[PDB]
Amino acid sequence: SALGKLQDVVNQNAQALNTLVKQLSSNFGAISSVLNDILSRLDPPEAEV
Amino acid sequence: FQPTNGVGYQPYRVVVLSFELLHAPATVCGPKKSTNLVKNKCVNFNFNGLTGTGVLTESNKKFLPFQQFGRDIADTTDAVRDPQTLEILDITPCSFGGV
Amino acid sequence: QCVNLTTRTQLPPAYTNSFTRGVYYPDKVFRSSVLHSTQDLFLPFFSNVTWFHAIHVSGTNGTKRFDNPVLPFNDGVYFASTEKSNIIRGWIFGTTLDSKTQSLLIVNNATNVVIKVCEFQFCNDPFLGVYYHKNNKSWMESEFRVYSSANNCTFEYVSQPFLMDLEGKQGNFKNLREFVFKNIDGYFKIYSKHTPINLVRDLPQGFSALEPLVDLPIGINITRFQTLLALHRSYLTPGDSSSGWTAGAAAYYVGYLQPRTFLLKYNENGTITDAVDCALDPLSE
Amino acid sequence: ASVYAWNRKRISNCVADYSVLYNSASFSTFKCYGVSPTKLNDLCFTNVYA
Ligand SMILES: *[C@@H]1O[C@H](CO)[C@@H](O)[C@H](O)[C@H]1NC(C)=O
Ligand SMILES: *[C@@H]1O[C@H](CO)[C@@H](O)[C@H](O)[C@H]1NC(C)=O
Ligand SMILES: *[C@@H]1O[C@H](CO)[C@@H](O)[C@H](O)[C@H]1NC(C)=O
Ligand SMILES: *[C@@H]1O[C@H](CO)[C@@H](O)[C@H](O)[C@H]1NC(C)=O
Ligand SMILES: *[C@@H]1O[C@H](CO)[C@@H](O)[C@H](O)[C@H]1NC(C)=O
Ligand SMILES: *[C@@H]1O[C@H](CO)[C@@H](O)[C@H](O)[C@H]1NC(C)=O
Ligand SMILES: *[C@@H]1O[C@H](CO)[C@@H](O)[C@H](O)[C@H]1NC(C)=O
Repeated sequence: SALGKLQDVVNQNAQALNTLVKQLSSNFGAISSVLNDILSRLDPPEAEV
Repeated sequence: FQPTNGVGYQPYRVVVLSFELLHAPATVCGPKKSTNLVKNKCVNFNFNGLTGTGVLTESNKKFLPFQQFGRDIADTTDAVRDPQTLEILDITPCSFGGV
Repeated sequence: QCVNLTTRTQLPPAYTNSFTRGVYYPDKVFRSSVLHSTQDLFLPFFSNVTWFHAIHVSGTNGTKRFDNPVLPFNDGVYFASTEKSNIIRGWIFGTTLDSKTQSLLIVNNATNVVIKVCEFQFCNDPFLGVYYHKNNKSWMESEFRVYSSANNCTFEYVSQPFLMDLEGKQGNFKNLREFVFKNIDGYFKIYSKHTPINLVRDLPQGFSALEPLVDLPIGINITRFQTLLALHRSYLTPGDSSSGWTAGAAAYYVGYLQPRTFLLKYNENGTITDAVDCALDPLSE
Repeated sequence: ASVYAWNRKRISNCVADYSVLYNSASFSTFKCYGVSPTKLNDLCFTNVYA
C-alpha cells in the first residue's frame, strides 16, 4: 500500500467507465431499454417517443 | 358398405383436426429453418432469441453442460453456444474507429 | 386402495438449523471470475427448518413415527432428505387433492419415473408398499395406493426403466438429495443436487450449487403439497392392512423460500464456489 | 372408429410438420377453415385434437 494515488486514479476511471456502460440498461421512463424491440412491438409514434 | 354401390355410398374416412389456444405455454408448433455457419465476418446472428452484430470466432471458453449464453464483467453478450453443434463461439464487434 | 393407518402417536416436531445451504443457479448465463449480485427467491442463511422424523426402533414403544403432513406451498420448498434405503420416493404436489383440480404427480416407482399431470382422488395417507420375503430374499414393490381414480389427463412424461437398490442397509446415512421447487409463469422448474454424506444427525454444514433439472410446462396453481414415503411390511410385524407395518429409517427437511438479495461468486470455470447474504449481519451487508 | 363413438387423439409436446398433408395426392377434401394451411409453419398451439 505505497502507491495509493496511482491505483486510486485507475480505480476511479474504471468505476466511471463501468457506470457509463451500465447506464445503457435503464428504462429512463420508457417501456424497455432495447431499441429494436421498442420499434418492432409498438406503433411508430410511441416508439419514437 | 357393399362393394357394388355408386360413388355416393362408399366409406369416407374423415379427420376433424382442430386447433385451440389454452392459457398454458405452447408446446407443439411448426418446424424452424437454419442457415450456414459463416464465421470470421461481421454479420447479423439470431440463434435462439438474441440478436447482435459482429464476427463469430472460435474461442476456448468452456461452458457448463446446461449453460447456453455467456457474459462478462460488463454484463454484455460475449459468447453464445451454437444450437446444432456443441461448439462455443465468441462474439466480438468488428473494426470501428476514426479516420 | 385407500386405507387409514393406525398405531401412530403424536409428538412435537424438531427444528434443525440450515447452515448456509439453498443456493442455486438463477439463470443460464456464463460468468467467469465475476462477483455478480442477483436478487431472487432463496433460503435465508442460519434459518431453522422443520425436521420430520421417520423411524421405527425397539426403543419406540409403539410410536411408529411415520410423518407425512399436508404442508403448505408459499413460494418454494427446499426439500432435503437423508436416505440410506431409498425411502422418500416421490411427491404429490397439488392444489386441492379432492378430484376437482389437477395435481402434479411425480413418483419414481420400481421401474422408472412418471411425471403425470391429471385429476386424482388421493386418500388421506398416501404411501408405497415394499414386501420382504424369507424364501427368495427379494424386496418387491407391490402396493401403489397413492390415488383411487383417474380422469381426463394432460401432458405426462415417462422415462426408461431401471432398478434401484431396495434393501434395508444398516448404519448411518450415506446419501443426500437436495431439491428446490419453484412455480412461476406456468413453469414448475425443479433443481437437484446429489452429494455423499457420512452423518447420522441434523443436516451437515457446507455449500453446494443446485443445477436446473427440468422445466415442465404444466401451468397449475399448486399451493399445498405432501410427501410420498414407503413402508417395510415384512414377516416380522403381523396384523392387517391397517396395523403391522414397519417404517425403516429416514428423515427429510422442508424449508420455505423468501425474497432476499444474495451476492454470488463465480469461479474460473462457471461453478459457484461461495456466496454471501445481504441481510443477515452488518458485516454481511 | 364409428360415427357415434368418435375417438379423440389429443396429442401435444411435438413438432407438427404440416408440409406432408397438403403435399400429398391421396385425399379428396382439404377445406381448411381460416387457418391458412401454407402459414401453419409459423403458428404455435397448445393442444391438437384429432
Ligand atoms: C443435428 O444434425 C446434424 C447433421 O444434420 C448433426 O451433425 C448434429 O450433431 C445434430 N445436432 C444434435 C444436437 O443432435
Ligand atoms: C379415513 O378417514 C377419513 C376421515 O375420517 C375418511 O373420510 C376416509 O373415508 C377414511 N378412509 C377410508 C378408506 O375409509
Ligand atoms: C425454529 O423455527 C421455529 C419456527 O416456527 C421457531 O421456533 C424458531 O424460529 C426456531 N427455534 C429454534 C429453537 O431454533
Ligand atoms: C411403475 O410404474 C410404471 C408406469 O406406470 C408401470 O408400468 C410399472 O408397472 C410400475 N411398476 C410397479 C412395480 O408398480
Ligand atoms: C419370491 O417369493 C415370493 C413368495 O412365494 C413369490 O411370491 C415371488 O414370486 C418370488 N419371486 C421370485 C423371483 O422367485
Ligand atoms: C377435463 O374435464 C373437466 C370436467 O369434465 C373439464 O372441466 C376440463 O376442462 C377437462 N380438461 C382438462 C382438465 O384439461
Ligand atoms: C477448472 O477447469 C480446469 C480445466 O479442466 C481444471 O484444470 C481446474 O481444476 C478447474 N478449476 C476448479 C475445479 O476449481
